[PDB]
Amino acid sequence: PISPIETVPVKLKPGMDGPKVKQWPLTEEKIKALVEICTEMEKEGKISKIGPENPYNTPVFAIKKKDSTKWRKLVDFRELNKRTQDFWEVQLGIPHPAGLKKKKSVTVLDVGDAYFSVPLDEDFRKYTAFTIPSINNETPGIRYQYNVLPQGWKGSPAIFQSSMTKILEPFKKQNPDIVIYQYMDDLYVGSDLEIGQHRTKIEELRQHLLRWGLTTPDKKHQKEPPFLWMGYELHPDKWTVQPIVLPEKDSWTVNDIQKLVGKLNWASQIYPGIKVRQLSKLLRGTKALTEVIPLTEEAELELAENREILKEPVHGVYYDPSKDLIAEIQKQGQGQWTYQIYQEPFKNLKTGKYARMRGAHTNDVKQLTEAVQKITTESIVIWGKTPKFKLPIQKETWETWWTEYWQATWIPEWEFVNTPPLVKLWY
Amino acid sequence: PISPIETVPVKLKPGMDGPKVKQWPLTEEKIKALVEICTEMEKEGKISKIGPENPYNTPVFAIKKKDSTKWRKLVDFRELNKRTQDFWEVQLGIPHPAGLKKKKSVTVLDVGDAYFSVPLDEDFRKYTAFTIPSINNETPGIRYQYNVLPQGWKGSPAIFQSSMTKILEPFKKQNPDIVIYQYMDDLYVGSDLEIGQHRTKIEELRQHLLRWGLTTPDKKHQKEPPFLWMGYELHPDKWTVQPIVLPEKDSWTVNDIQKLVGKLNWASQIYPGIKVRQLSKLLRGTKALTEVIPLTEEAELELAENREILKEPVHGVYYDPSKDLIAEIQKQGQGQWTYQIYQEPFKNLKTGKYARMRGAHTNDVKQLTEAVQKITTESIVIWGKTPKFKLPIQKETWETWWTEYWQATWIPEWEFVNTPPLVKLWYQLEKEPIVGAETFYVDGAANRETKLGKAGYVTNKGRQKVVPLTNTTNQKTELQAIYLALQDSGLEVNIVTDSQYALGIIQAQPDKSESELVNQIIEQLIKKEKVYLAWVPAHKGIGGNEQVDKLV
Ligand SMILES: Cc1cc(C)c(Nc2ccnc(Nc3ccc(C#N)cc3)n2)c(C)c1
Repeated sequence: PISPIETVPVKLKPGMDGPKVKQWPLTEEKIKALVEICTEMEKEGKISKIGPENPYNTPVFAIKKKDSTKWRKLVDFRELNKRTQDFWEVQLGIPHPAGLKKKKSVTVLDVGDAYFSVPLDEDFRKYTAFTIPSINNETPGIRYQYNVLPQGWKGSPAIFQSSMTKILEPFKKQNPDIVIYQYMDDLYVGSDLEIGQHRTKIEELRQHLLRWGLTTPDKKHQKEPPFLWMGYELHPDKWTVQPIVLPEKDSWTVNDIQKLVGKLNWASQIYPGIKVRQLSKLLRGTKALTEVIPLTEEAELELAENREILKEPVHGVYYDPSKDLIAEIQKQGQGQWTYQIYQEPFKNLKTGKYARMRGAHTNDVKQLTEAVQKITTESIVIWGKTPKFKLPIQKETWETWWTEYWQATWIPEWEFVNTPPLVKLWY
Repeated sequence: PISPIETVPVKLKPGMDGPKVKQWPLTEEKIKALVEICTEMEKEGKISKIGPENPYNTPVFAIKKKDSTKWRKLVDFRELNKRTQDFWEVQLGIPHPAGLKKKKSVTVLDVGDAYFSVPLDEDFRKYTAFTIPSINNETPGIRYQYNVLPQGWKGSPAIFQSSMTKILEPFKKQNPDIVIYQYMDDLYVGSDLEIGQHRTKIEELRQHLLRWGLTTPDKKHQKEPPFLWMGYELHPDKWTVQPIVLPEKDSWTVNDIQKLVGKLNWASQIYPGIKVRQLSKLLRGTKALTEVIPLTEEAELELAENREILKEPVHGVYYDPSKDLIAEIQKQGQGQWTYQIYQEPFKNLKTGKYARMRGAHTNDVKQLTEAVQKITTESIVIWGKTPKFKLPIQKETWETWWTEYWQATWIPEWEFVNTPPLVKLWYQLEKEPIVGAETFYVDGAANRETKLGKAGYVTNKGRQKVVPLTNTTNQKTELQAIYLALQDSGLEVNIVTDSQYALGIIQAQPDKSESELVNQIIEQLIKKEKVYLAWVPAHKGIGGNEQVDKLV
């Protein structure tokens, strides 16, 4: 390659030192993968081999990108990021278009290849360093560092902007209504025209890029369709609320009215305007449980009163961009999971549900992974920033497999919560 | 003695500068030894006479042995290392022999001397500066500087291990068979040639190294197989632990209890069945040291069994990547679980244990999983793949649970191994109230101050009861009220509690828990036919619970 530029100075946040994270042990296969990948990257001249004077270290993995035959290297730049791009979401912050979510449809295309040409400020390299492990740690790990904007590191995109908005402007011109948002390694393009036209404006764009150099290694399919008619296409205007409702019943038993009084009392932490007393007072007795019972004075007035305030969104809930996003996920069972993305308890910003097909082909884990990556994107598309998941899985387990079905270019922040009782029911 | 090896550039932490410590005493005889040492050192180029040009000195010294015939220079760079950059660590983790591939013959070459052969970054020599006083006082003494790698510098293990690795490279390629591994001052080589040829190659290895100023011997001091390493006993075809010693004492103190438990886990990697729950249950007191502890009954019985175990020598086999990796787990009893990993039905590859220390209320099926998981993590690190499991659980069981459980899991490949004990659910609560069954309106509060309380119930059928309790907590009564209903109820019961605590515990479906309360309860649940538990908001709500708390 030829030196297409003159680097840009990157200085960590003051009081901050580079990253020194541990490398997770890998599968024998995954190694061979990276090992191969890295040897090419090395010839190509992207990364270089380093010495003992480089103390730093950041995690790496091997994943299957869109299921193709060959492996893709996914570096876990989550720490170098906090340490850098946080102060690069400033100096070079990339602004988030508050209307991309309203568009009729959004396609996403991997532009990560772009960066592999802009040489990285030499005094910063040391920090990107990663190490490929060896089984049973018998052989000293191989060690490399980046000589170009590595993918995954949120400063790569932030430096490319200039170079990007240039490549795009003479398309954003003759297409002033589609909005293009760039989040790291992906490009979110949104339009309001029948999918047929969209899907074209896309390939229309996909090529603009390709003719101005950027390859969009996204040759998804042709016209030989084994059921895989899939292309990343989201529909944000349909991203609507799922008001969970109370059950309507002809015959109401003691037990039944019981749970109901429960869900409601738990509900009141999100909606304080809810009351039960009159319905509950229909429980004050010590009757059997299988026994059916009658309405009361305003009991029916309450099952309907609340049923209302509970079908209207709660006020006071705004998006503080000063805070982080917290997504909680609960397993509902039978391939069905629900989730809540918020910033303060009970003041939910958005809540959906996810679900995968029937048995014989999918496990929980794969699901969670999916639900996650799904939710994440939603979030990126609506707020321009990924949340932090409170995952209902055993830590270690997650750690072992999250990569097995992980198809995304980025990695969020997560942790593990052994707890949800009523929540499962309430949602 | 010194090589044409390229040097690793080093540096001193950000704002810092060279060490300016001093020390100037003078044992006339020592000063001779050091000046005797220094010469043979500068003459060999490992150091060099430097003169006032801001050198930053450091402490010099001399030491001697009993089987002595010489002396030893021992500088102290403590205040130097506290100024040098950080380097790429060397021992991320130690390789485990349970995952070492078999070999014909091995060999270790002493390479300690070596680090005085590898060059120090020119620009960083000026700091290794020390000064050895002469006799009295017209000269500060004779002044030197290091040219290779100081014996105690921070970045020396590093810069060495690196340099070595680069030098081995040609050899390592021109000989993929040969496995080379360097540890501290050792350089182990292992191949498949018959001793004769092996030593041909070895000597080549040697010659190779020699061209690079790193010398070695052919008949120095120590012994060969077995190779004592990291507390391991290594043989060209098998491997085992360091012979251990279970001390016998009249009075044991924490320190000895610890050091006793420590050795036991270490013997666990290959000795089958070693228990440890009891001996540690003791150490549960965290701050004594010379505080003697009474080895209780259990601990005692336990220790012995590990003796019966240990009395017998046990060795492990190596890993053949040509075959599968099988993993079998059996429950020992009180949260104790054991396992051995093999490819071959007789001799093992490795073994271990798993006891749910965490919390105080877990199920038998959950635990089986935490285990399967503990091992999966293990194999990945050691062999790079997941084993095939053989475990005492029947699908119906398992699948039932992962379906009922609120958390997500992922049990890989697994075959059922019918052999007692057996993991299985002893009971299941009903998902729908049982029609006909009497309905118990359970409750029970306690005085946080007086530790006095009560637990009663009031049924639909008009039946009541209130039992007084002394020395308890609300959670304790909130559990005794439920155990109460159970004792007085029939074979099919409906229970209502205003306690998410008691609720969830019971719900987890605990095989056990030593909390004798929960046990009596768990056992009642087992003796029942149909049970249905029901939660309800404590205060604002029903009148049955309150009706028992006005009582309380
Ligand atoms: C110390 C020691 C010596 C060597 C040569 C290795 N590396 C490897 C790499 C691949 N297979 C083996 N088998 C092996 C190692 C030592 C002995 C002995 N004695 C026998 C077999 N060792 C390690 C990890 C430790």
